[PDB]
Amino acid sequence: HQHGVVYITENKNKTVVIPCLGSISNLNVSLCARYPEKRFVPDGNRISWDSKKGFTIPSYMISYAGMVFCEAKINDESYQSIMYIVVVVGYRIYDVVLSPSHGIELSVGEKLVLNCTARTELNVGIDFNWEYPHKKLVNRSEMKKFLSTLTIDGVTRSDQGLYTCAASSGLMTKKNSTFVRVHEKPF
Amino acid sequence: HQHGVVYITENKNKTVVIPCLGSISNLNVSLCARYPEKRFVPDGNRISWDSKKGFTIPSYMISYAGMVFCEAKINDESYQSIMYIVVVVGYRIYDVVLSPSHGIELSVGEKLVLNCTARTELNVGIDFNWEYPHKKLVNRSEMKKFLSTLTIDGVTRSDQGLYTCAASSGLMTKKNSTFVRVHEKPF
Amino acid sequence: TKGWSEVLKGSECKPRPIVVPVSETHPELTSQRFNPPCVTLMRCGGCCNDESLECVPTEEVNVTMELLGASGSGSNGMQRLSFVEHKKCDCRPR
Amino acid sequence: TKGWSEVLKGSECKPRPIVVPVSETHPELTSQRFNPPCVTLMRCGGCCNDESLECVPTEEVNVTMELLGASGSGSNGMQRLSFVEHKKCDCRPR
Repeated sequence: HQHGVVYITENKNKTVVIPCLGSISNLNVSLCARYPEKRFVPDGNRISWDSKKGFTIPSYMISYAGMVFCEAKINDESYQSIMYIVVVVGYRIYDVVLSPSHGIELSVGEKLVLNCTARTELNVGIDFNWEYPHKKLVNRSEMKKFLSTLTIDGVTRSDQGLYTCAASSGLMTKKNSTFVRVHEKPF
Repeated sequence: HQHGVVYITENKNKTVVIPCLGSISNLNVSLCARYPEKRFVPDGNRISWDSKKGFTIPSYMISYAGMVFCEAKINDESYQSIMYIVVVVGYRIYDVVLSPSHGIELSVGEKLVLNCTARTELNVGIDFNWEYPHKKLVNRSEMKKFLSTLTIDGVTRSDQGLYTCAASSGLMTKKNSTFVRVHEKPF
Repeated sequence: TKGWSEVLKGSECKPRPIVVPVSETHPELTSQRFNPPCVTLMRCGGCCNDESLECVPTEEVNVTMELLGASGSGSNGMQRLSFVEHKKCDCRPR
Repeated sequence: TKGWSEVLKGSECKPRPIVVPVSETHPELTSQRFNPPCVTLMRCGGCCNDESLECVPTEEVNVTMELLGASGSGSNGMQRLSFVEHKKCDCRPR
């Protein structure tokens, strides 16, 4: 058959619900997780199941498992749901900053290397998007760090201008630019 | 049964001899090595066997193997020697030196930490032996490095004197000492 | 207590399975977040009697594995990724 | 091409065998030179879905192994050495 998805929030302890839907009000349902294998059960307090909502459980309890699935045994037969894949994801970007931060004076022929750095929570993925006037790009403690490097090898005088770097967590975005003036070789 | 030993010299390419002794002049003998498994054969040139000397082979050919053993098959039966354990060992000490190298003036109550460093070839084992006037010791690129650290926590004025460090490869030894003067707390 | 013949065998320079972060092998995919974040690959490993020697692949290959890449609060898709595995290892100089 | 259910299983935080230099575990024995210079030990390994989590032993043990220690151009003797092995692993926070 198929598989499903269940998203773990940036905030564990918050409850997640697996859409294991039923039809028998009193259905005694469990939830297996992997890997490694564990099985959970409602406790009335935090863990539950609802014919029309499904298995509800604190995301911190299954955050580790790549997959989970409801299960129930009635009569001589046990059946269980489709595999629900756990997706643990974050979206916060603390700050975007590049080096050099301040002003920049250069001259024709020189090389330039600008470093953009993302400071995010954990479980974060970052997409790097730049903005500027033959240019090469490359992408690579309770925090996560990301960095992109732009290089121009033999700058012309028309590389003078604003250089904005943008980092995206997927729902949050942050910029931080610098101006780059260029002149002719001195004397 | 038992096992034997065959020592690989500091100088590979030099030939080593495994004391697999025979009685049949024309005995066709081989040599298995592990791990991983390989089997060698005389080639008249470099690799040979002698009823009264045994298997001779360039140490660079078996340096990797933890063990080796002669082997021979006559009639319906093959027999082979006892396990000979390969021991790859070095003995050269380049230089012995400590930090600080120069003179040392201190005062009572102060702590002192002296670092002794051995620079040797590879496959070398080092034994550290000191010499000096409540003192703690601790032991730990085509070269090998070893270091010993002596610490006195609250030096008295009677810790003044010569401090010699000796490193031993097992057949070579090298010293390198420094004098440590101590005075009373200034003013 | 494991004997020496045991130990010796168990240490031989051969293809051992090892755990690698996908992030290490595929670092250019920053935007993505993988499930599982690490995979097991056969790589040369173990030691050589001579510490002038070194355990090195003599025969590599590429393998393909299925990985769930979720993209920062956007989408999620099964991704086939290529990894390098070591088929043969050997004790070589440095 | 290894499937995802395969991959996922193969990555689970569990006791994996790994190669360790004896020099790393027993660094105080400088004078000695061991054959083999490395040994295989079961240690926690693999990954957790949440990268706020961590794969850690929950049940260690000690094991004894036979090693040939040769001493710089002096003597050679079989040496029984104690190592730490991981019997149970688990995904825990940081």
